[PDB]
Amino acid sequence: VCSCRLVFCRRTELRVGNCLIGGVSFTYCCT
Repeated sequence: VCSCRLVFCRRTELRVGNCLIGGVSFTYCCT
């Protein structure tokens, strides 16, 4: 399960990529 996060991935997640939403960049984090 994955989410776009504004700063860091949660401890239980790994960084899989990035998101771009409304001009703002996110880290894409998956459990």
